Amino acid sequence: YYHFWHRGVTKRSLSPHRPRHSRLQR
Repeated sequence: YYHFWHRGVTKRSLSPHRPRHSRLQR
């Protein structure tokens, strides 16, 4: 998969977001 470059990496791009659900998203 190539989309993992931006998608699978979105984890670090989203980190700095609503820490509310971030616990279930991480």
